[PDB]
Amino acid sequence: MYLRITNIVESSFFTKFIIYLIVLNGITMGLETSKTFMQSFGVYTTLFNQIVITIFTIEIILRIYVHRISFFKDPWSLFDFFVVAISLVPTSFEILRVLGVLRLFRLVTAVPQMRKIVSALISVIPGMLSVIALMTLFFYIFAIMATQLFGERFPEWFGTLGESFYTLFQVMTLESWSMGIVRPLMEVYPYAWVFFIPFIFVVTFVMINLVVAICVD
Amino acid sequence: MYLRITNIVESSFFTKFIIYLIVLNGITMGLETSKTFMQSFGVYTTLFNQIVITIFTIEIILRIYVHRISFFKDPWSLFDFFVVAISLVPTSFEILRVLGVLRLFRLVTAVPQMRKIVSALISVIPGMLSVIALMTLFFYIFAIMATQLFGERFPEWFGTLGESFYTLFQVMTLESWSMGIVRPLMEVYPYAWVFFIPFIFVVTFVMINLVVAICVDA
Amino acid sequence: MYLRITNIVESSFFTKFIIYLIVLNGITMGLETSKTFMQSFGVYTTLFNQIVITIFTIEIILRIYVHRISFFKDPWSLFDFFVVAISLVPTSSGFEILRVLGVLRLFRLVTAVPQMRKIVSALISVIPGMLSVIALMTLFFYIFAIMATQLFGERFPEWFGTLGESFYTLFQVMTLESWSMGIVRPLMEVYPYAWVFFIPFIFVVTFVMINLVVAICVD
Amino acid sequence: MYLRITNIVESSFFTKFIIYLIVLNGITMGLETSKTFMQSFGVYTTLFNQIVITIFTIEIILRIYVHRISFFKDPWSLFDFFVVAISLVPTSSFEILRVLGVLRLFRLVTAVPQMRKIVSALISVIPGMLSVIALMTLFFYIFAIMATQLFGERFPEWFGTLGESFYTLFQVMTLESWSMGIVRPLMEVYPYAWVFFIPFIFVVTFVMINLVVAICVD
Repeated sequence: MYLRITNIVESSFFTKFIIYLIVLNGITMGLETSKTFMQSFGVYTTLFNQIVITIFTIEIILRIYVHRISFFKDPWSLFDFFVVAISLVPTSFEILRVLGVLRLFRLVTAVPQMRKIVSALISVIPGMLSVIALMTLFFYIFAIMATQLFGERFPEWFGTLGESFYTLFQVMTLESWSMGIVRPLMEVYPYAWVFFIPFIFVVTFVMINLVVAICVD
Repeated sequence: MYLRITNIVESSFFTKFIIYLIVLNGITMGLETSKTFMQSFGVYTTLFNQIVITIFTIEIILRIYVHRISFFKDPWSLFDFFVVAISLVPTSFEILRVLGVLRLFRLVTAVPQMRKIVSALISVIPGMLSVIALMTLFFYIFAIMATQLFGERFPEWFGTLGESFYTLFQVMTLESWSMGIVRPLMEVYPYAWVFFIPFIFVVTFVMINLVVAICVDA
Repeated sequence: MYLRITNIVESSFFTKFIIYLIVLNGITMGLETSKTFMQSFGVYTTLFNQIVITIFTIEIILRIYVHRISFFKDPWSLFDFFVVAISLVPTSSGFEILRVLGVLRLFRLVTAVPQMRKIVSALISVIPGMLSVIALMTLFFYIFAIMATQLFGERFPEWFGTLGESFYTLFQVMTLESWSMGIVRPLMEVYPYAWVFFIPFIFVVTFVMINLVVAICVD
Repeated sequence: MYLRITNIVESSFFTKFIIYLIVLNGITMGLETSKTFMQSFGVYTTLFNQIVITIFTIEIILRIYVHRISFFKDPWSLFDFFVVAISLVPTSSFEILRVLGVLRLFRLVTAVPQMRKIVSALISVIPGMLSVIALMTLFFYIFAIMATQLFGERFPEWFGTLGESFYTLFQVMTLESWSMGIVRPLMEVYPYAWVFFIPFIFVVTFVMINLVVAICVD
């Protein structure tokens, strides 16, 4: 019976079908948003999710036996598997349902062309780790400082290695960094800009290089 | 009578005179802006609009007879047709009068060099369709996620897949995303930062490669 | 006697000396910022300023005769010339902003200096390959600045009361600065579909902005 | 004794050990961030800091005698030297050195190699920019000067001093709340103020671009 089921999972019919449910549950998950709607046909819908999830589980279960050890070294179906397993994680923390919406990323898994444009991006990740690790330590060394400078008067923003990491990141984005965060800060600590215009130059400079680093390909 | 209009239509003056009329009315419509202007000379103007509106029909009719099928596979001319039809609709939704202003774009269509710099731009879109579509899926899988997260206390921003799409887009543009959206939210949802800091990395990450792609895809 | 003064103007030191005065006027203009400075040394200071402008007119005049028809074919010296002439114009006859643009003669630093003359000149050469684009933008702006004004100028005169205000506001949206909270979401209170206007504009104007650089790393 | 400390300094483990200890106090200082932590094992900590502060003194003294002048031509070792002396300077009587004590966590880049590199790569890009930077600085200067004696009158918070102007300009340069926050206000009082800031913005933005392509060209 082994060679029987082998024909099912990868038929032209199957993949398009899994894809189909994906776009469907994709849609279906997009409708499960409307409140007007659910009072009319809400039940009609909710079933289909488990359906897709079960099929996607069947798909995910089938995809398992035929490949055996082969299924468990691929990002995509494991993705789907999580995406399915997440989506399989029973209907009641509640985000699995939500990450169940990632099962609409199974669209990325079940559909070609998507798989490619995705993998093309990642190939760039390796050349940046040198830079990223720098950033995280860089942010961290600063997450330590901001906290023990500005946590005095500004506990919302720099009270915590957490909040300082947050607020710093926001300044990195240059979002309300001045009017929203620094000009306030400078009211209490007249010399704060010596921390931030540099933080801004530095992190501004670095981020750029990472890109030139990218345009190495 | 066939071969008559073809030399007119394909004449240097034709190209140059159509272009002439455009620049005329482009000015004219920047004038239809002043209220100061219209209660005095509204008459003189509105007419010239119906005037220009008419000639360009001839041109399009002439260019139609002259190219026949050659015209309606011409983006530049196809555009022309549409951007013409809009302005002809009678004088009273009132937005059409306004869309009547789009007619200043045939200036891109009718003038050489313009057809070209634009075509250069559009031609890049094919290398992007893959990404946009991913984004759109990404945004959607996420506007879905955000909406089935934040619409209770924050119906203004995330009440609808729409405002979520919008807000996400707004967050995407990075305009007031933290002080304005994440920090309020965090007044109520302390770990909201785990949703938006990643969406921000990803939606940003993706946008990046896309540009080196352009500079690299050449 | 012509070649006498001619050899002088083009001396290594002359070049070295004009460059010098620029930096002087550069600084002296920088201390007239402090009221402390002036209430002590308003006398001491203001006097020193007429000195340089005349000299810079002199250089400009010398550079004129020594070069004749050639001087007013020199941007830098013309710059200088105006920058000097700008800097030359009297202290009260009209509007009072002229005293200041003399500070552009501190751009004469860019004019008198060789390595600076260059880096500045390096930037400019990029322009020929882009003119194609800016003009499209400029047009693009015009076509949109027009629409917004006769759309949102009824209710939003601060931002869109005038084709001017619209250009401004459109420009602001372009930078994505407070574009949503500050402008689009407001608009949307009265005109609910405005996002259909701006998301594309934001889509398009941003797009155009991108291609223009690849063109640069192409030139 | 000359040769005794030499194998230690350039040994794999010493390198790994200093490197190791770095990760320790780094964690330790990251815990010196938590107010929570300091009252239980702060002793364990504040002490361990002198522990770390003392051990690391050995290393630099070792590396110095071992390298003598070879030490003070190593940017990387010089930093090591500089960033240590700071951590040694006492607890009283402006209090920020204590805070600067946290910079000794950058030695993780120095003692470790591929970090020494990524740093040098970024730095290497900088020289092709001095021509630019200097212009900026001059440009800013010619412009920061102009602004202060204009708007320090009605808007002294932003432009009362050549300094606040520099700050505000860089803020305008970074484009944060530059419009709603600064120019539109200015225009309520100085109707034509808008003529100054769009140019600084084009230019200073312009300059910044070349600097990238200048970089992406280098």
